[PDB]
Amino acid sequence: GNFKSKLKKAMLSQQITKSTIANKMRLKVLSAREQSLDGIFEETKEKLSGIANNRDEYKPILQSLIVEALLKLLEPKAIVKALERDVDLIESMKDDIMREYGEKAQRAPLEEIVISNDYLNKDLVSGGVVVSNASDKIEINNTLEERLKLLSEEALPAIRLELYGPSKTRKF
Amino acid sequence: EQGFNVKPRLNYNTVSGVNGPLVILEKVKFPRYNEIVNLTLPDGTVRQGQVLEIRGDRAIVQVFEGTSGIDVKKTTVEFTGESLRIPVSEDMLGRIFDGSGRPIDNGPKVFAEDYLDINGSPINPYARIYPEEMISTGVSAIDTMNSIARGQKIPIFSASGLPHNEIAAQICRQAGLVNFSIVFAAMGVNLETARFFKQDFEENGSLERTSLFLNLANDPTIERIITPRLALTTAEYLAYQTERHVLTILTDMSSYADALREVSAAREEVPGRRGYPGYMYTDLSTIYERAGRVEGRNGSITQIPILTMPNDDITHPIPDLTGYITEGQIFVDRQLHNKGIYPPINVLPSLSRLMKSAIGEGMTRKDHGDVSNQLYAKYAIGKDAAAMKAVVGEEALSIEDKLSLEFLEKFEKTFITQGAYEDRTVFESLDQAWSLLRIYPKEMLNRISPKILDEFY
Amino acid sequence: NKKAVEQGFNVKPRLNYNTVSGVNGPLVILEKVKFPRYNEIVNLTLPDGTVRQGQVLEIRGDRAIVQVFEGTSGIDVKKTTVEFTGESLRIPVSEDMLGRIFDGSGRPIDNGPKVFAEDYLDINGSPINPYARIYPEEMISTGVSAIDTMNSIARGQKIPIFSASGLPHNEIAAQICRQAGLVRPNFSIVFAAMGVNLETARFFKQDFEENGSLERTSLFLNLANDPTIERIITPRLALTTAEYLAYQTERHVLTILTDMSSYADALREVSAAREEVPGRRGYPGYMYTDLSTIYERAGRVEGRNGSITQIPILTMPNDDITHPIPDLTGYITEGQIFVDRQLHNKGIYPPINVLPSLSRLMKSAIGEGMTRKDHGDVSNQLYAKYAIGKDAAAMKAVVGEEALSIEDKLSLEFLEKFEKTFITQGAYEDRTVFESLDQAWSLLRIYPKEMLNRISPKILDEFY
Amino acid sequence: YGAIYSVSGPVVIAENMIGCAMYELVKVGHDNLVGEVIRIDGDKATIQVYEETAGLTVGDPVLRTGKPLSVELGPGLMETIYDGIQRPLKAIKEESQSIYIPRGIDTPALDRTIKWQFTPGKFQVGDHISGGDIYGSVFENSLISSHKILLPPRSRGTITWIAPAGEYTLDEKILEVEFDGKKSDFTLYHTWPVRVPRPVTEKLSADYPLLTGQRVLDALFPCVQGGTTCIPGAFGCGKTVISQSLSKYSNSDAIIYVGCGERGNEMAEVLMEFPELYTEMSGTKEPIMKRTTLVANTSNMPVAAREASIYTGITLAEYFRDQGKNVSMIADSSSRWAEALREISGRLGEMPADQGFPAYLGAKLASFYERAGKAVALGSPDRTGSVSIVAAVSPAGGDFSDPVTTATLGITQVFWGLDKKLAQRKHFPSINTSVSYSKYTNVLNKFYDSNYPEFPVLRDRMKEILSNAEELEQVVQLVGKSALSDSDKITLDVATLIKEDFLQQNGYSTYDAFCPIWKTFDMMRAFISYHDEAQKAVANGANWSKLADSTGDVKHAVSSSKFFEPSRGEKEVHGEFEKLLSTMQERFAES
Amino acid sequence: EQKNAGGVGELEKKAEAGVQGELAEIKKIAEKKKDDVVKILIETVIKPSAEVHIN
Ligand SMILES: Nc1ncnc2c1ncn2[C@@H]1O[C@H](COP(=O)(O)OP(=O)(O)O)[C@@H](O)[C@H]1O
Ligand SMILES: [Mg+2]
Repeated sequence: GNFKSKLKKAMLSQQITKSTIANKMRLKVLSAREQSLDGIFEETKEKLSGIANNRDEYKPILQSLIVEALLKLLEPKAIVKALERDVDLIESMKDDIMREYGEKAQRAPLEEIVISNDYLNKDLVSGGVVVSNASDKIEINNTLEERLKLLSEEALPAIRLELYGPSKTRKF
Repeated sequence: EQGFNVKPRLNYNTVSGVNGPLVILEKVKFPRYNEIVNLTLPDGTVRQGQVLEIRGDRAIVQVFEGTSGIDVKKTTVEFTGESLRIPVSEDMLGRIFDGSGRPIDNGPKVFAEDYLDINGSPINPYARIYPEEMISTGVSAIDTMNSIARGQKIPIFSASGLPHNEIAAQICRQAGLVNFSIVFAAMGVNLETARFFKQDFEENGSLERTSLFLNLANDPTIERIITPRLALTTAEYLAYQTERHVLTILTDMSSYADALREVSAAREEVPGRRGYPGYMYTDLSTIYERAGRVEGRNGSITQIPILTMPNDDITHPIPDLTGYITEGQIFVDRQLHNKGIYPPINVLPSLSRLMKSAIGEGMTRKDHGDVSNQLYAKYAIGKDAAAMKAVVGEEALSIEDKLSLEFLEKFEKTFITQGAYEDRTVFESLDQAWSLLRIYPKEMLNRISPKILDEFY
Repeated sequence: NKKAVEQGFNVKPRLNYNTVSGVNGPLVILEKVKFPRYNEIVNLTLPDGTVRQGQVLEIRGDRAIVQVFEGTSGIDVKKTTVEFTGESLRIPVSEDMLGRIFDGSGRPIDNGPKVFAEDYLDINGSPINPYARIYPEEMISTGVSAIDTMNSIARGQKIPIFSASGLPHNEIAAQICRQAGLVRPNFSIVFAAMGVNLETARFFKQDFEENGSLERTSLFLNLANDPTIERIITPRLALTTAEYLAYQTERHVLTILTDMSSYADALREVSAAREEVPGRRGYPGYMYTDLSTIYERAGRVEGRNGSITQIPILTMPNDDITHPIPDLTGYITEGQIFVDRQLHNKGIYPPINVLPSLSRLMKSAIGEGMTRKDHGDVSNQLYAKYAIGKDAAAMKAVVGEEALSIEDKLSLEFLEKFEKTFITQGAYEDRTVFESLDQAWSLLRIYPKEMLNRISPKILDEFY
Repeated sequence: YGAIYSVSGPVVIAENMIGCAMYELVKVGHDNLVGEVIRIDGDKATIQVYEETAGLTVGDPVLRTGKPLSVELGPGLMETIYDGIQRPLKAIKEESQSIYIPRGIDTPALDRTIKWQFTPGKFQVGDHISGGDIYGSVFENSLISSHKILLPPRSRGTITWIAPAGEYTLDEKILEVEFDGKKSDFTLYHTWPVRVPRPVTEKLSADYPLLTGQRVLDALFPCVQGGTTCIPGAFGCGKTVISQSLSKYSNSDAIIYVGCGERGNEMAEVLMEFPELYTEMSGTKEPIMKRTTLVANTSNMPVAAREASIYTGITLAEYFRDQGKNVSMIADSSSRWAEALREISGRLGEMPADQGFPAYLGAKLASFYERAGKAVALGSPDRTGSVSIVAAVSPAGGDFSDPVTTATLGITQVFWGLDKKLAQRKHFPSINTSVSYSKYTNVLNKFYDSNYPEFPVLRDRMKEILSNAEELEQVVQLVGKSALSDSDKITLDVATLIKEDFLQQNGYSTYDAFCPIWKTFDMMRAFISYHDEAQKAVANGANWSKLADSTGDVKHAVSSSKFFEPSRGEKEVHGEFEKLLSTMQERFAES
Repeated sequence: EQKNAGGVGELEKKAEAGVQGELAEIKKIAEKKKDDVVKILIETVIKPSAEVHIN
């Protein structure tokens, strides 16, 4: 009985040795796609920083990001937190932003749009803004890095459909 | 081409209350019910949460990872704006995930094929197929006496200390028709049980087609609410959108319902029996009713929710309501386990609502249903006569009662008793059952039809 | 010398609050309080001039919920003036207490003067440091065979008496007090009556007078007609007096807490008055904590020659030990003495059932030096053979006497000669531990040497 | 610094306290009572103060410490007694010169005056060091030698400076780590939050048995080193003496004796007895107290501190597991921990759930028992410690239907059910063989095949004998013993012999204080061989009454096998048992 | 049986040989579709989505 149990144990330990080798090789393939995926977002982050450095096509983008965050807050006052580079642009387009919020929200225009003395991290944030509550409680991290993170979380099935063909074993 | 859309989320930092497992916000802008939020602790670690209730501005959020360490001033709650969507894929099979769906197998985050809501959508009853395809579980007490049809929500009722884990692992190992994908959902089980299930699947070669959602006793307790829904939406994906045959093995649904009671008790709601939420029937129905076959699909979800009766009591709310929703049960008996019978399945409280459809008339064999009825009748007579002989002595027991006592002994000892790794085909189990029934004279066998009795005795 | 009394010469004026916001049950919700203490005992003055003491149980912002011991009947919101003392309930303790009779609230009902306080100690006390404890290893020869040979009381033990309504629990505890003495060479009893009737209180007082103990006993009588809320503080006052006497004056104090069933009943009534957890059988979920704060005040401490021995007399509501009061008391205390109705109706005195009884301090205080070397083995063998006798009696009642084996017949004979000779004593017959051990060895000599499987071979060879 | 708003028993709602985290520790009152935040309702922060609450006024300050309840780990605890919040009771007594626990006393958890002999580890300057790595060892006492000084978990980096060999106290720096340019200074100790379990590399399936010393516990229902255990029973059943007899005579390299809701006299007995007891481990007779630290929370101490005592004890056990010692933590009453939780919940006003126990009681018990387990320590060098949690549940009324008992049975693997019927009549240990079980029976087959191959077969035979006798006695109590066959007579007689000699083990007698595994195995061999010889001789045709009358000598020799002193040694005792079997076969052959 | 159990390293190398086949396809697909995926991601990130809540 001990020999039979040892044979069964050796037979059972034989399958595990093949199973562990199979799982490790299958996870290497899965981690290859995630490594290829991260290369896309790493290349996308570099391209996003290029859009911020244009300073000519960034102003239409930068104004849109504030209005997009302002329309979500839906309050007459806000505290825009932008990079130290963008403060001049924000102060230049404050009036246009207030008018756009007044027009896009079908409500009286923004009362005031304060630019916080505190600034975003230069290295961490490629561009964008972080529009916050008048009390600085409710904030919208509308930065380009945060938007890219949200896109990487959301559009992952679409990215898979773009890179690879539709799954062969997915009937419906 | 949907999904390519960015919607910035509202960080709040307006937490107003932490009452046990719940977190209350105070100034949410248009709060959405059953919404997922991402709490950012003062330490920097992120805990997910689900909006349980909403007021004009408040939003009671239940944190899945627990509320320990949640400050009121430096805790920021970010509203994702959508109910919990698990990223499912065909490559999700073969991986191990935490209670919240986060992989714990030292592998990459699952490369999403689609984002499926945990609650799913209620299948149209007109779109369901009646499950009439029996599964040969290898166990005699199940293949013969309470048959499981491919697409049945048949739980395992076992008290603490009983080998329900061993029985369910045996069923998973040997569950062919008279290959299955397994979606195992650990909820509050100990590391010993989790290691047992994982190692058994690895030894039997099931990891290639098993997705374990392990939520151990060490893991937080509010994640027991979320684990079975993730496992069942994974099973629904694999079985309806990829046309596989899935065997969902939710374990410790008693632990899940205890997590429900803890969540309900923090909300000061009107309680049910033993303090459980009044809507526990609804939650258990939402979880159990995610099993069966649909018309257009060639796939199935076989559900075997292991369930721990707190004190070996069927009348307890968890086993009661589950009996109500599920369609059967496999009652594991502490008395049988103490007697040493494996599997210690007590066939009297055990039941299978789909036996009458999946058994007999050419599906398995002409004698299956009659033999099962006769076995149940004789086992009940044996139990009653053994009680009568213990109370009022052996004189009260008649010849039929003595025969029933002998049959019960030879039935528990030789028919129910079956060591693990022993595959008893339904035909072999029926032959053994007939050998057990030949103890009785042909006349005394009551429920057996005359034709079957003449053809088989 | 003693600088503690130096701070005594200080006057602390007390705020008189007329702001009784509301009254409900035993509680008064009193608002506009200036920094309420959590456990201050207030002197509540009724409109009729009556003064009832009460202690705050909960304190919100400028709001204190006072529970009054005498009860809230007659309390008014316009006229009742509440005078916050600013300190917890402190009992004036002195060596002059020994020989006096006190009410449930600590006031003297002995028709004598108020206690000339030597110190004021909080009745709730403080937990004794477990490192400061000394394990009680000094056996007390109470003169009762069932309590000295089968069980054994060491000096700082907590050893209650579990009994029912009609059993002679008072008589047995009175026998222990009048016979208690160190086995290998006096106790200053402190008696706490909670909810007992006048007959029981007079019985205990007259027994102390007869035995000559009243010169060294303090009686805290809370009769059945006394307020129920102060049955909570009566054992606290008695045990604070005992703690003072023992640990400071270096005395050995017996503490008799009669009707801890009544104490637990008052506790349950107070808990149910509030919206508190029902525990089991309605008793509060913290009843273990309260009964422990009562019981665990007994014992011996390191560096001090005093000790406290507790014998809480407990009335079992339905003669079952699974009731919450007996169960929690058995969990907390270091044993129990079980007075049995099945033996009282049989006519045995003391009607102590040995099987349910227990003394957790028998291992220590039983040995070759503290007592005779055979004590532990003899006690274990007597327990085993008594249980065999009970089983043989049941089997005889079932299947007649003939079916019993030789061992069963011997065990029935031992059961008869044990209940009728060993357990049974006179009300004033005190048996030395060696006398009771000789009787026990006779009862074991009923058996052959082979069947005495509990006794160690050396003990059996040297004593059989 | 907040202010107290509401006080009701052990809970204290404190106002003007914005910024308090969950389960953080606050110093409530002027005496700095240790507390823990349970709820944060706006600026209010409900606090469970771990000390006596009487005397707290509205408006008293409440300092926010900023850290959770942190047990202070390091050299020093070995032979100490703690107060649930890890306040050394000896130091408290010496500092206060009283017999009581002062309110708000702030004595250090680990004595700082003591100088420790630190010997540097394999790690040198420049070597990357991670959490749990042993960068040095200190000699604590003769029994716990080379108390490995572990780097705190969650701390990593390169060693900028490591102190050389010498004598250091706990305040002195021992090692300096630079991580991300920020130098971190490390000493002999480090604090770890009790709520968060100490990390390990990988928990393992426990295979080596925890030798309790009790015959029934070792044989019938064994427990492995690293397995959760449970001892339910009424009062007087023996669940405290089993715990003490397991903390004295087990093979565990260390003991964490935790008393929650227990008598102070019990812990005083431990203090008086353990120094006088000695263990043969480490190659010398060192006192037991040199390897057991105590977390004493007497039943009259503050209610809220019982959870703190449980968590402090389990974190000490996890720390010694991380050092690599097969520790076994012994909670005196998880039942009283549950009662403390129920009291706190009821004071909070939470929903009663079952019997008043809060609905999270099962989850907390499951987490605490999941803290156990044999595990490879987090850092290098490789080592495999264990924490064998053996907690004595104390169900109310002696009924195993209590919610705490049911949850503990769900989470644990060994169930040492105590029967009060056997607790009476001095049948100790009072283990109820019918309901008790051990799920480590199968996993111990490797150890048994290695050391005592026939041991599982013998325990199966003993279980069969006991179950058969239970059934036969249930029959006999109703239908008399006359109708039984001779085989049934033998079964009942040998099972009475087993219950009265083998299973019952007096824990205070010299011979049966510690019955080791080899003596237990030999005793099982003797009893099973006696049963088999009686069965065979009666099957040959001998009348059982005359056979018993003849072989009473052999029966009494078997019944006297208890008295063989284990102090005589493994060889001498085995020689006495070998002659017993030879003297048994000859007597049965003669008759 | 132990002698027959030998060869795990050879089995691991054989399994890695099959994995190396799919990695080349993964890299080729990534290199081919990187431009398109990055262009879509950039357009989506910088695209304006100014809109108030429906309620
Ligand atoms: N194995 C044993 N050997 C000797 N005496 C025992 C044993 N078990 C219990 N006892 C006796 O029972 C008494 C109470 O047991 P204890 O440890 O207090 O159990 P519990 O804590 O459950 O009440 C002890 O004082 C001891 O004298
Ligand atoms: Mg105890």
